[PDB]
Parts: sequence; structure tokens; C-alpha cells
Amino acid sequence: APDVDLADGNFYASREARAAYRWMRANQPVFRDRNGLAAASTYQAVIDAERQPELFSNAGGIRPDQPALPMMIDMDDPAHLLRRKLVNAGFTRKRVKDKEASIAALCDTLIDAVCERGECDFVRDLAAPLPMAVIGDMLGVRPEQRDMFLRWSDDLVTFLSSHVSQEDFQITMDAFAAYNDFTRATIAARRADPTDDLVSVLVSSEVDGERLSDDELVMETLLILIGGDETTRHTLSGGTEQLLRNRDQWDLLQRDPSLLPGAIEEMLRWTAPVKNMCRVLTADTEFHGTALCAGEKMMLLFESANFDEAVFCEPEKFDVQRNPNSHLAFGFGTHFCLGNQLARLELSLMTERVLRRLPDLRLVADDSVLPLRPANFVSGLESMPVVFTPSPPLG
Ligand code: HEM
Ligand SMILES: CC(C)CCC[C@@H](C)[C@H]1CC[C@H]2[C@@H]3CCC4=CC(=O)CC[C@]4(C)[C@H]3CC[C@]12C
Repeated sequence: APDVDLADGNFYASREARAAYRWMRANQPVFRDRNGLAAASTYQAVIDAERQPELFSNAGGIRPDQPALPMMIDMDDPAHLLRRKLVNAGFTRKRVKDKEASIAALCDTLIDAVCERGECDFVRDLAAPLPMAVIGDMLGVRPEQRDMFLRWSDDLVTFLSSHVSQEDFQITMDAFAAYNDFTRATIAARRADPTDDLVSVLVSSEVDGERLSDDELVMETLLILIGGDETTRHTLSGGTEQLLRNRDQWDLLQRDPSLLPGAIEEMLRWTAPVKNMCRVLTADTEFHGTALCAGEKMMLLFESANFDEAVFCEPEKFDVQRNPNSHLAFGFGTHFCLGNQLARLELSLMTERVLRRLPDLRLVADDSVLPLRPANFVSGLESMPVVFTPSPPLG
């Protein structure tokens, strides 16, 4: 039995995690770590828990050692559903498709800033900035404010770990206080001068039949923000790395663009930026072999599910043509990712431009293994130095 702490961010930065997952799925599908924390590791157990929200609740909060906050992802139905339908319309496949030109322009702009150099950090220069700009435009973040909001967002999720230092914990709290002050100013201004963005939509929203409190407005806005700017970035970087480490996949996708939809799904399965989500049990229950107590939280291990040999043949092989590919990177059930269509378009347009404008893109050193972020919620590549043949900007 692996001696691991599933709340320790270092576990998810270690490249031993998938070996630990394999042991869980084979010996104790609903695993208990060294501290007794329960975690569903099989595709089956995760699905079954997602399908029983009355037993596996979100109302205790989605994080292990953290109370629930006034945001829809920390809510059960009917309260959660009333919130989601306040922002549902703008995230449909058809409404997301309308933003194609805008997102494409952002992609080309970000590649223009490095194309003359012949080298860059794919994470810092392309993967991270693109979704920041996209969700920022939806939330009302000004372009000159993007880097600041992303710095706050980084500080909010980078140090989530049972082994967080006192100093790092203070960085997280300071960033939330900073975000809190700025956004409360924005919330009031959107009440005096309503605009088109999402914050303005929530500010003027009503739930049977009262307006949302300022505490909720701040938290719902943060939910959308972090969902946008701390997730897709990791599928971009980690998925592009798989194309670069298996250039037969890069080549295959290069000569046939119609394979891009399937490639995006395999990137999502492989990277699984959200490593887990918590569920609180409303009653004692025997769940797929493991006794669970009322009031304790069980983790849904999305990456473990995404490599479950019971569902995916040769899951350690990256195959852009993988069909079926019913991965659980976006989860399942009533909390199924709101921005799943937005994220897929972000990944498709950026990858399409990387293949076209950086056609000979390579890792600086294919031998070295790239470091992962030691956090217990969302995690991905810290950096990704790349090289390519320079080209003139498009303007
Ligand atoms: C690769 C990119 C993304 C991944 C892997 C991802 C993953 C997830 C996961 C695992 C959940 C919880 C599902 C569950 O517990 O079953 C979720 C929910 C959510 N995500 Fe995403 N997400 C991504 C991108 C985005 C984007 C771009 C947005 C932009 C708004 C977003 C907004 C949300 C929201 C608001 C929820 C809460 C939905 C609810 O509780 O009803 N996410 N996401
Ligand atoms: C769609 C997913 C990415 C969900 C995103 C959830 C985000 C909004 C949640 C997850 C962890 C949360 C943080 C957990 C730690 C914390 C404790 C506090 O005392 C202040 C608020 C903060 C600083 C929380 C702010 C909101 C966060 C960052």
C-alpha cells in the first residue's frame, strides 16, 4: 500500500502518483490514505458517487479541510441549479462558437509576441495567458488587468496543500483579500452602470426572488475566474507536451486538421487539470467495498479515473484518435463543468495556431522531465521551454 497523503500537494507533483493510482484501482478502489482520507479511484466509483448527490453532497465544500463557501459548486440542488441557470446561456456550444474570432485573435496576438524570438516558455507565454484573456473578457477584466488577476489566481491555488508553509498560507490569504477588495468595488460599479459582462449579469440576478448577497457575488465571480484561468492552461501545456514527446501524434495532427476534436479530448483525459473534488457523505454507507461515515469527505480522483484500464485500453498511451474517450476531466452529473465547451474551443484554436505558425516546435531537451506544481487541487506543468524557427508576426 502506497504511503501517501492525498491532501499533500507534493503527491500530485510527484510522477509516482499514477503508480499509486494503479494500486488503488487494483486493491482498494475506494482508497484511504495514511491519514484516513477516503478517495474514489476507479471510473466506476467516481461515476456512482456523482450519480448520488443526495448521498455524496457538495454542500460541505469541494476541498478537504475547508468549509463550504457561497458559490454554486459548494451547493446542492435546488439551490445550485437556480444559480447555474443564471449564467447557463452564455456557455452553450452555440454561444461559445460565436467567440471563435475573438479567441483566435488572442491566440495570434500571443504568438506574435514570441514568433520572432524562436524560443519561449510555452506555459508562461502561451498556455497561461490565453484562457486568462478569454474568461477575463467575459468577467469584465481589462486587458491591462489580466496579469494581475492571474497573479492572484496563481496565489489562490498554487499553495493548496496539507504541507503549506506559514508564509505560503499568508500569500494565499493576501491574494484573496486583494481580489476581494477589487471585486467588491467592481460589483457596486456594475450596479450603478450595468454592462455586458458576467459580473453585471450576477449583480442584477435574482433567486426566488431576492438578489444575491455581496459575499456570494464575490465567490461566484471567483468560481468562474479560477475555473477559467487555472484549468485550461494545464491541458494546453501538458497536452502539447504529449504531442512533442510523441511526434508521430504531432505529425498525424499536422497533416489532418479534422483530427483536432479527438486530439483535444485526449489532451483533456491525459492532463486532467482538476486532480480531485470532494463530496461530503450525508449518511453512513458501504461504497464499493469501503465503509464511509456520515460527515466525512471523500475525494473524486479524476486523473485516476481517466487512466482506469477498465474503461481505457492502454491508458498510458497518448492517442489523439482514441474513440470512445468518455474521460472525466470535466466531471459528471449536476456539477459537470460549466465551461467545458469554452475550454474545448480555447484548446482547439490555440493548438491549431501552434501547429500552423510553430510547425517545427520542439522541447528544448526531450530527455529532461518537466516539474509539476505541488498543489492538491489543480496542477500542471510549471514551465515548458520550447524552441522553433522564427517567423514574422501577423499583426
Ligand atoms: C480543461 C479545462 C477545465 C477543466 C478540466 C474543468 C474541470 C471542472 C470540474 C472537474 C468541475 C467539477 C465537476 C464535478 O465535480 O463533477 C468543474 C466545474 C465547473 N467549472 Fe470547469 N473545468 C475547466 C474549465 C472551465 C472553464 C473555462 C470555466 C469558465 C467559466 C469553468 C467553470 C466551471 C464552473 C462554474 C464549474 C461549477 C459548475 C457547477 O457546480 O455546476 N471551468 N470544472
Ligand atoms: C471550477 C474549479 C476550478 C473551482 C474553483 C474553486 C475556487 C474558486 C476555490 C477552491 C479553493 C478556494 C480557496 C480555499 C482557501 C481559502 C480560504 C479562505 O479562508 C479564503 C478563501 C480561500 C482562499 C478559497 C478561495 C476560493 C477557492 C480558490
